[PDB]
Amino acid sequence: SSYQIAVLAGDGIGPEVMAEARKVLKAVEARFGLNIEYTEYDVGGIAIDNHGCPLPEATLKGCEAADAILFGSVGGPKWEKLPPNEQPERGALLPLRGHFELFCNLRPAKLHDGLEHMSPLRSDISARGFDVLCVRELTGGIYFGKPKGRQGEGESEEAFDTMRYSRREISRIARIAFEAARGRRKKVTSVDKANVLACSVLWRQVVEEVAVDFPDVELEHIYIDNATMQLLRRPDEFDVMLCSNLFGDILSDEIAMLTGSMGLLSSASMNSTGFGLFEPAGGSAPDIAGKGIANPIAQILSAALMLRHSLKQEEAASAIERAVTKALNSGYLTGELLSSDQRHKAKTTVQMGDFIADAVKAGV
Amino acid sequence: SSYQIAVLAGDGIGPEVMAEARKVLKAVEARFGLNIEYTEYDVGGIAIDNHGCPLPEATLKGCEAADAILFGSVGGPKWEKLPPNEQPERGALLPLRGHFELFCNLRPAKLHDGLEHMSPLRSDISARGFDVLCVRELTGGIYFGKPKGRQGEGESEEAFDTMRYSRREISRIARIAFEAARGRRKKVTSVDKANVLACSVLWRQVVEEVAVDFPDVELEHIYIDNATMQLLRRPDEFDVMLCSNLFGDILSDEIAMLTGSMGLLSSASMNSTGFGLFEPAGGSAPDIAGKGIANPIAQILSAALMLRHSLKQEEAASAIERAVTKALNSGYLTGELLSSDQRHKAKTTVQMGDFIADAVKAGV
Ligand SMILES: CC(C)[C@H](C(=O)O)[C@@H](O)C(=O)O
Ligand SMILES: CC(C)[C@H](C(=O)O)[C@@H](O)C(=O)O
Ligand SMILES: [Ca+2]
Ligand SMILES: [Ca+2]
Ligand SMILES: [Cl-]
Ligand SMILES: [Cl-]
Repeated sequence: SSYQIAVLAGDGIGPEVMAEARKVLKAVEARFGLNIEYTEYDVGGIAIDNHGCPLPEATLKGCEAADAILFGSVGGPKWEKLPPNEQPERGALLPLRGHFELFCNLRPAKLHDGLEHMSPLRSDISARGFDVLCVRELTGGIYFGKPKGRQGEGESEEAFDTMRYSRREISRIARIAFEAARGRRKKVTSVDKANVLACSVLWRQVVEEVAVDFPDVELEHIYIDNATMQLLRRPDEFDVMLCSNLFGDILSDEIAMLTGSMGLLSSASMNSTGFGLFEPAGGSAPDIAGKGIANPIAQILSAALMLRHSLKQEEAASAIERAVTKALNSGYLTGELLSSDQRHKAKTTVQMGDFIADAVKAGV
Repeated sequence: SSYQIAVLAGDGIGPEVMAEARKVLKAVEARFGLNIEYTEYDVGGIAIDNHGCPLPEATLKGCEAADAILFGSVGGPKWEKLPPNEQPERGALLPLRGHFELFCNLRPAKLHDGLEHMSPLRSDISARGFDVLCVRELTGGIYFGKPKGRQGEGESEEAFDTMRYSRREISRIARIAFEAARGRRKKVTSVDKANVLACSVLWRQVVEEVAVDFPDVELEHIYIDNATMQLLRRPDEFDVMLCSNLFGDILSDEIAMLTGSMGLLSSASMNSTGFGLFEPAGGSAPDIAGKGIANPIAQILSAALMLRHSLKQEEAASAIERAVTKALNSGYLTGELLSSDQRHKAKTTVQMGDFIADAVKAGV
């Protein structure tokens, strides 16, 4: 009836950009007639400080009661001193994905008109633009495969991780990729290492089995090392890229960096009911936190992805997207999007949130 | 006494660039007084055509009798139609590495003075230059780990690959990295995914144990997804990067692409006796083969790495390196290194080989 959203702002700039996303959602709630209730829970570094662990039981139970999780960012210097297997990022994210079976990660990345110059690519490559959606399988492969651990002592002590995938796991994430490519430029590029990995031989086989249901979509396969190179030369020739868990982690981040604009990038991680966790692509930026400098666009577009995919409110989702476009093309830019001779034109976190919420209210 | 080299030219441009490397080696043999004998063996696509498999027994036995393998390139359209697990590249390279225990791969990559413009990076990043040596562990981890295979049928059919590393395996490749960083800029960046993988937790632990023998070398650790991004922003801040097998495959290729000059790049894969296989970093380029267009520099620098690391002939190795530098700075460039208004200034494969061999003879 009423929608229930668990709000997990986390660490660093999380809370200050989350405030702007809630301001924009308030404008959307009024314009479209939606009744949404929000509960806040601690997660990450702040949860370690307040509760002794990065994902408290009360937080986990709170997400169980919600229709979606609007997530900020976790991690920072303070806890970067604990062993990597106890740090807040992995400690919050891996159990949330496992617990809610969030097998599908979508990370849309594009070069926005007029910001091509921020990409680290040579200017004649970035002038061509790109628009790539990465679909990454998030609950299988080597992240959760067993056995995992270590045995032995001294020189012969060894550690082991198992990459495992079943046909059922590959076909469900491949179907999402093909369905997405239909709505875009009808091309899926599947990324694997089938010259070495048994998992990748199965991957490429099952992706070709799925392809028969999508005769209008072009399928190509590429090895992961070749993909990491080709994205530097012709990123405009990719449309949907479909990846297993580890290869998707690497490639989605490489493509995010090639935009030069990580403050604009959001991520959705969903299960088959469309419950999901929506978060900015970038990190907690603890050096700028509490200064009003942080770009809230990524957190605001996370809330748009959440309205579309979890709450099936397409019109509300696109109203936010258009309000963001209006900001970007009316010169409302934060400091990290400006060449530093432009730096004095930078808008603060709050001016961005006010502008975008006002544009939604105004009927954009 | 006499050195014995197995020559495995392979497919595509392999034979035409190998001819130039042998022409340059002939000049080195005369200038330094070295007696080297060469035997040629088929490998790759040509071996499939002549012998029915990509690594014939006679070839394998021939490499056993040699002091090093000078290797060209394998693979091409003709065989790209066989299953990926039967194609010539994996079919020649994985058993050669396993058989001879070639655990250490070195791939030096640098932006050469005056060719910065060919990099796909933005011009203000490539102007700063970079010079990164990738040390990749080549016989452990997920490439050769067991169990590997598949079980089950239908939707529940699954495939599995095991990533495994022992302390002994990590410490031997880490020692090479630290020893190399001493001779360069005294920094090792180790690349892992210790927030997820048991193998990476062990990796980072053992690398820190090795570090105690090298108090003058700075060590930092970085996650693989972060490394793939940071190489796009500050590649000048890395010196030696130390990687496990799969992460090294991805990162060494990303760095090769960032030079924009893969025709200049070579690779050494060695065991603890210093037997090795030396090859160009790039592929068989079957579209330009037999035209005299291909850049033989990578194959000539492979022969220099082979003289240095396998034959311990440092002076002969550096004479080749300097002859290459002389070519690059005397305008002897092949077509792929020229902006296509310059295209008519391109030298052919043979003019390059003649120039470099003549420079070695002249006492460069
Ligand atoms: C924190 C880490 C486990 C995580 C991952 O590897 O999935 C992060 O890199 C990401 O991409 O969301
Ligand atoms: C052909 C393939 C097995 C090989 C690898 O993955 O090592 C190649 O990509 C390389 O980098 O030499
Ligand atoms: Ca990542
Ligand atoms: Ca490779
Ligand atoms: Cl995986
Ligand atoms: Cl590995």
